Amino acid sequence: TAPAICHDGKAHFPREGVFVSNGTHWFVTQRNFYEPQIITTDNTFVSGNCDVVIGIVNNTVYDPLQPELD
Amino acid sequence: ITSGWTFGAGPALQIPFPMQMAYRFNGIGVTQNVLYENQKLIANQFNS
Ligand SMILES: *[C@@H]1O[C@H](CO)[C@@H](O[C@@H]2O[C@H](CO)[C@@H](O)[C@H](O)[C@H]2NC(C)=O)[C@H](O)[C@H]1NC(C)=O
Ligand SMILES: *[C@@H]1O[C@H](CO)[C@@H](O[C@@H]2O[C@H](CO)[C@@H](O)[C@H](O)[C@H]2NC(C)=O)[C@H](O)[C@H]1NC(C)=O
Ligand SMILES: *[C@@H]1O[C@H](CO)[C@@H](O[C@@H]2O[C@H](CO)[C@@H](O)[C@H](O)[C@H]2NC(C)=O)[C@H](O)[C@H]1NC(C)=O
Ligand SMILES: *[C@@H]1O[C@H](CO)[C@@H](O[C@@H]2O[C@H](CO)[C@@H](O)[C@H](O)[C@H]2NC(C)=O)[C@H](O)[C@H]1NC(C)=O
Repeated sequence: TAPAICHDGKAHFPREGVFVSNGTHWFVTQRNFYEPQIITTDNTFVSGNCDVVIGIVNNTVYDPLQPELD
Repeated sequence: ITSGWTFGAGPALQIPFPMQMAYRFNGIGVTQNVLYENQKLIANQFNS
């Protein structure tokens, strides 16, 4: 696990849930039942930069807007 | 300290402590980023 994810130089925190890794990819899960979803901009919120969080990791946070606009 | 409040409802589930304290702030109305950007201050204040 990791407390936050870095994307575009910004720190992303979960709205509810924890970040988990299955060995090769990272997902967001709810805390009481294992049910992974992809980490998006609708699942998370932004606060601060990736210089203050200890243990923050690099990953991709997917924006739904751009693949709709091709 | 190692399992938070999970051992009282079943099996003890490990979770790192910094992340336990962030959950505990959420439970009182404080966002979790307030802890993670001030982790050193809260640890100094607790230890004193
Ligand atoms: C972690 O889960 C992912 C997703 O299930 C696994 O990665 C593969 O992901 C591609 C899409 O990018 C799928 O088409 C494959 O079916 C996935 N493979 C498997 C076996 O599920 C990845 O293998 C998992 N990692 C580990 C260590 O099990
Ligand atoms: C968790 O603790 C382990 C040690 O038990 C840390 O692993 C060390 O990481 C440093 C760099 O930060 C390396 O120089 C050491 O060689 C590592 N030790 C071993 C035994 O591999 C690990 O970094 C810690 N994780 C976090 C997020 O702080
Ligand atoms: C996570 O990704 C960021 C962005 O690519 C990495 O920041 C770079 O760090 C290297 C040194 O490791 C520097 O030479 C670059 O200048 C940094 N890039 C930027 C844009 O600042 C960061 O190191 C990555 N974290 C890990 C653990 O690999
Ligand atoms: C919040 O209040 C604490 C004190 O309760 C401030 O921390 C102290 O700051 C002074 C001045 O820099 C230091 O001399 C003390 O050693 C600090 N105390 C501890 C326990 O670290 C803290 O700076 C305040 N935060 C803000 C943003 O003003």
